[PDB]
Amino acid sequence: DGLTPLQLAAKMGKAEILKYILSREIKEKRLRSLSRKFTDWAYGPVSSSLYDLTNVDTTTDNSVLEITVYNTNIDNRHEMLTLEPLHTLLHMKWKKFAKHMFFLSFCFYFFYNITLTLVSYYRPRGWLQLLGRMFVLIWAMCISVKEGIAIFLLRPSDLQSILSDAWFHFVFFIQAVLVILSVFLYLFAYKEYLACLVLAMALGWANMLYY
Amino acid sequence: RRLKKRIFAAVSEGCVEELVELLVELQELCRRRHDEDVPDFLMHKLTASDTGATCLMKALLNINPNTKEIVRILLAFAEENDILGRFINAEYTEEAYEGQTALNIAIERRQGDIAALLIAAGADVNAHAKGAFFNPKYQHEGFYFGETPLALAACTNQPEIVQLLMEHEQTDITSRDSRGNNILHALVTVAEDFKTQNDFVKRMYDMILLRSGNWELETTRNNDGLTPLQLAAKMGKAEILKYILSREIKEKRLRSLSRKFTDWAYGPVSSSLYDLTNVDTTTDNSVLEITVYNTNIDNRHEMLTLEPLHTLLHMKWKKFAKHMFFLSFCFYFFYNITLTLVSYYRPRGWLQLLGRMFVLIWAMCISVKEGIAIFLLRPSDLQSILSDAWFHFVFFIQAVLVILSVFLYLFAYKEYLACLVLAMALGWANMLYYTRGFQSMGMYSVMIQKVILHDVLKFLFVYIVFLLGFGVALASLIEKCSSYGSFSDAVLELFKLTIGLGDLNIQQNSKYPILFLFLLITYVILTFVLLLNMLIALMGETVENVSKESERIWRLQRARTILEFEKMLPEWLRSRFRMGELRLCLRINEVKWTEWKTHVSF
Amino acid sequence: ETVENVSKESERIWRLQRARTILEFEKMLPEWLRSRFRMGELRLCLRINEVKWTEWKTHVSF
Repeated sequence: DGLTPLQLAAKMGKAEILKYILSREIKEKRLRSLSRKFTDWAYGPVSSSLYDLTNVDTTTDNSVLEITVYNTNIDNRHEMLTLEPLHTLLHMKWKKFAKHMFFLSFCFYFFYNITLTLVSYYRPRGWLQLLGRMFVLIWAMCISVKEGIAIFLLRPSDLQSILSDAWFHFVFFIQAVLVILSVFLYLFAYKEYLACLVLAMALGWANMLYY
Repeated sequence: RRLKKRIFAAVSEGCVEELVELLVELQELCRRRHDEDVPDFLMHKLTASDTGATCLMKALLNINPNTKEIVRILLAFAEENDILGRFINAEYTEEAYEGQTALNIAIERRQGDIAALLIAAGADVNAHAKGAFFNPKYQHEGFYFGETPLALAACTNQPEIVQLLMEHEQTDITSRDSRGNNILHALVTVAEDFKTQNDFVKRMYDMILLRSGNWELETTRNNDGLTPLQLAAKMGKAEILKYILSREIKEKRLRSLSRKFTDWAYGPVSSSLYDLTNVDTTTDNSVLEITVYNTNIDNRHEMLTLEPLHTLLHMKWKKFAKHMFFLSFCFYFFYNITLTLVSYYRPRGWLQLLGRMFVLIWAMCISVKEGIAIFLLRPSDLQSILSDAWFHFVFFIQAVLVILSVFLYLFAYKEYLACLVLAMALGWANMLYYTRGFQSMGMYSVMIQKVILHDVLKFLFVYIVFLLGFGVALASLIEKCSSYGSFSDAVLELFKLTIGLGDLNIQQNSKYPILFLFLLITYVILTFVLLLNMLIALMGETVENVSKESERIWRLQRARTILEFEKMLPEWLRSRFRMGELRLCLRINEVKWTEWKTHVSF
Repeated sequence: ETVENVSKESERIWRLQRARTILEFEKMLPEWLRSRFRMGELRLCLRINEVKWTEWKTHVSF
């Protein structure tokens, strides 16, 4: 299956073996390349070290951090993530860019829901609702194609039965296809568009709790 | 360029033949001189240029089990070139590790006999490792020990090296660092507030004070002006505070250092005299004031439950503070009663002025008192913690409300009734603060604060999203002419439906009544069954966490009331100190039955 | 009973949800402007530093 023993312990969830392998420190010479934790200096309680990242980073295709985060059939994932050099890697990758990207996506979804509510409320039962209706249309198209790719990538259909993050992709895709179907029914002659618009508007605020 | 790397690898390897052959090579290099200078060029070739580390320091960072001959012949090589006097006190030059000598690393690397050889060869003990690493901004950014070799040997649990240092003549014990802290402050900052199986720092502080045998170590204020007792009170160190506040030593010539003179004992009944040089509000800054107004600790009740703080708070309570608290409660009760009578029995005169003047003057007094108490609160960080930051705000808001309403009554505007009735509605919710006096009521008045700040605000921050979403989703599809008129009415109907009033009639003026009924049923299932009962379960968890514990917070609220009323008393008629001198020497007596039972039981 | 079983534990699940958010946004970043690797070679050799006060307390306490 193309797995390093480190990756196999990460797949099957073996905390003590992973702790030993991720911090392997041997002092005597001619056994130095086997070690992975070169300690630089120490002064009482403050110490500083160099860890190896041959597998424990997302630079490769399959990797230890990716396996131990996307793994679902174990129950000691926090006990495996709370140890170096996975924890500070997640922390540095958070405070480098991911906080800014999360806040950006949150502001875009907030503006999308605000314009959807204003369009679906201040309706004459034009000249300004197109300015904003195009934005709702293009961000609905973006969200549905993103959720469609993320669902079609979910091939084996077994990870849905576990709680972790299998629901919000479905609800985002359902809201996007609802607002797309409602603007199509508005462009056609049928006046049953109000139900499929108001269901999208009611779901668009229950989407926000994910943020 | 070649030799420096060779001997720096040789001192890390430990091969002594390489050491002596580069020794005689450098000796030939420094007997045939290029006529620049011998000693500083010897130091330049021996030491690194970027960091300042010596071969001695590089040997000491890389301690091998055969380093004794290495350091012996290295100091011998420094002796033959008579460079040892300005060599053994070498130090780093970078700004992070500035001034760190080889003696510090000899002490830190647990090498007692090597450190004894280092101090025997004439090292410097008055060093100050004043780098930015040694005193960082916070705790988890470095290692603080007082940048003194004696203090480092103290905090790193090396009592024989402490004994070797305090017997030496040049080691000035009370020398303060860049922070202004001596060895006792260093031990307090190192000390741990959890009673483990062993605490070396208390025995270290004990033996250091017993070896010094005089009061100048205890009395030296730091740069922030703190006794070590006050520093332990500031940082919250319970065992160190317990040892210092009851220090009892029996043998003579160590008697002035003690603070607990026991008078007599008879079985379990004992009687003692404690000292009150710092543990009283007579000074400006003080231990009791610090350990009560301290906010960033969580063992304040464990620090207050020990003598002579507890009986001092008890005596200061039952002397005057109960009477002053009851007096303030009666005045606030009369103020609220007259405010309610004035704001109720209104003709929409001849008697409401008699009482309206009293409301006006007590409103002025309360607002200027709360304004002084808020303007004294300068740094604006203590508000984020629960303790007593709210009631000053609510008292000031009620006072400015009743003042603004009587001003609007004296003017021509008739919008005064809202700003009067808000003051009247707030004046009774103010009264629950006066339920901190009893025991079975303060634990009911702090639970409102805990539940409001933890659960109800979070639940409303979630629930407002559902309310807005379903309010727009129901007010959108109502065909215009009914009941679900606009957004400012559908949310009223949904709040009535959430609290259990109103109606759920299907016959509405909509285009899709099945969809309208489905949205209403989804809202009732989402909030009436799921969310509100989940809030009830979380509030049950909060009440279970609080009611086992909050006697501590009631005692703390009462102690803050003690110190605030004592500050409110003036210096005139403060004839309520404790005891004449023997140093005020407060007298207590007590019963210790269980320790007496276990001691007589053997 | 369910809320009592969850609220003592679910900090783990919040940390796990945040870590899944990290890796999903890192997958959403393209290879272009992925100049955010860790450290030059010495094998990438990531450098950390830390404070271990309690094990230091128990070790210096003997």
